[PDB]
This record gives sequence, structure tokens and C-alpha cells, in this order.
Amino acid sequence: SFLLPKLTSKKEVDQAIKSTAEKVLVLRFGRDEDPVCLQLDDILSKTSSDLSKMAAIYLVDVDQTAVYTQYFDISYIPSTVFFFNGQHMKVDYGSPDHTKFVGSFKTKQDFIDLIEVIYRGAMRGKLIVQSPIDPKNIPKY
Amino acid sequence: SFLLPKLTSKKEVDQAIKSTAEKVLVLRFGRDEDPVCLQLDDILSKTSSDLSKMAAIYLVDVDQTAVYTQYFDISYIPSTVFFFNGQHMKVDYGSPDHTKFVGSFKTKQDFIDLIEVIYRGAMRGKLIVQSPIDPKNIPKY
Ligand SMILES: OC[C@H]1O[C@@](CO)(O[C@H]2O[C@H](CO)[C@@H](O)[C@H](O)[C@H]2O)[C@@H](O)[C@@H]1O
Repeated sequence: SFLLPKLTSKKEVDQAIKSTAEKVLVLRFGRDEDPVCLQLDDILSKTSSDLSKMAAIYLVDVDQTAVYTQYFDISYIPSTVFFFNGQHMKVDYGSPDHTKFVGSFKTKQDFIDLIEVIYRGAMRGKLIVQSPIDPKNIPKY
Repeated sequence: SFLLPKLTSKKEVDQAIKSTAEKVLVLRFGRDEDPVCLQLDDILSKTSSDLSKMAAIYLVDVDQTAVYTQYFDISYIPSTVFFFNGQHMKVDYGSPDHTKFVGSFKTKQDFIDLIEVIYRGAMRGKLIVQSPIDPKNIPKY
């Protein structure tokens, strides 16, 4: 894109939501050094060019964006949130929470496939889409 | 007014979310004839005027438009959703779902006190707030 932008404040996330027009805004909430975020971030970086017409991808430091981290109840990282023209786009990936996509992707193409689904739903005026793919597994207690 | 505005299509809801500036937008998803909706609509109507500096209230017909009902995962009516400057507000009532209030308020004052807290927090940039309502007064269902 080439590079992935980093956001480190509530105000920067607000500005990305407000200024990103006609593309899916992808907000990866995480920590750059977290191993699962490192895995996702590599997919994001690699796929970003092929998705540049459909999506603008930003990395967000979960620890520095309290208003958003608390609002989305980010409890496991990475957690990725989607917006389109200032509307929060929800994604049903079979789990009860449609608000954020928790975990990394199996493959780069799975991520592209999700993004296409979001984009084409949002262009049609949809606000919630079903994901054609399932997330990679996040182990819990 | 006493007779709160009705929204009967997705585009009308989209527009109220965009057009309500600097006040809490209150969206009541329900049916005007339903008994619990009648209880809640009486409180919304009777408090609307003295809340008019802090909130704009709308009645959303779930039998004429349904896009938003799926978007907010609404299974039971009434369900009431809060927004501020285009972005959804969460409220922790003491139950797991912070995205919407389900059922009717026990008293006028509970709704007033809630709007006060939502408005002040939203004006300070918050997106999630703590409900002030005593849990004994929160419908359980
Ligand atoms: O993930 C648990 C952690 O989240 C907080 C909010 O930061 O509260 C959430 O989880 C509580 C326990 O499940 C819920 O009862 C509450 O509704 C929810 O917001 C913390 O208080 C909690 O330690």
C-alpha cells in the first residue's frame, strides 16, 4: 500500500472513520509484537495491494485507544472491526458476536474473500454480512 | 412533541442517525400497539419535552423495516438503542448485552437519569457508559 499505517489514539481512529470514503475501513486492534497479531499483520500487509480498491487497512494499538477498546470490549487480540462510510459493518461468522472478527485468518485468500463480501454488501446498502470463511482458532480457558 | 416521530424505512433510520447532532438519539424498535411498547412509549412521550436539550426520540416500526432489527440483533421488542453523532453508544445495565435496552423503564426518572449519563459521557467523547438505574428496576427476561 505499501506500508500499514499505525494509529495510536482515539482521535486518529475517529479521523479514519470520518475520512475513509467508499472503501471498507479495516481496524486491526492489537499489539504489533503479539504473535497472533504478527501472523494477521503479515496477511494484511501481503493482501493489502490486491484489496486497495476495496479496503483501507490500519493497525490500532489497543492499549492507547481506551474509548474504542472499551466500547468494542476487546478481550482477545487481534480483534478486527470494519466500517464503511462511517457506519460500523457487522459480520456474522457463526459466533454470537457480530461486532468484531476475533482471530487471524487461515489464508490470505480467506481475508480477501471476507473483504469482497463486506465491500459488496456495503455498496448495496447492507449493514451486516455473513462471512464466507471461519476465523483461525483463539484458545481460551 | 408528545406524539414522537415515527421512522418506517431503513433510509429514514439512516437519516435520523446522521441528522441528530449533539444530542442523544433514542431509537425505540417496537410496535405501537404492543403492551410493553405502550408502557415504554408513555415514558418516552412524557419525558421527551424536558429531555429535549439532551435527546431526540424516534419510534421505529419493526413491521415496516427490518434491516436495522437484524443489525442490532433484536429478538424482543421493545428494544431501545442509543446513538451520539452517528455512533452507537453502549450502556452497561448489569446484564450481558450493552448494545440495547430491552423492555420498558420502571419509572420516568430512571429514563431521565440514564439519558443524563449517556449525554454527559458522550459529550466527553465516551462510547460506553455505566447505567445509573438500580438493577431491581431493569426488566429481566
Ligand atoms: O472480559 C472481562 C472483563 O470485561 C469487563 C469490561 O472490561 O466487563 C465485561 O465482562 C464482565 C464479566 O463477564 C461482564 O459482566 C460485563 O458486562 C462486561 O462488560 C471487566 O469488568 C471484566 O473483568
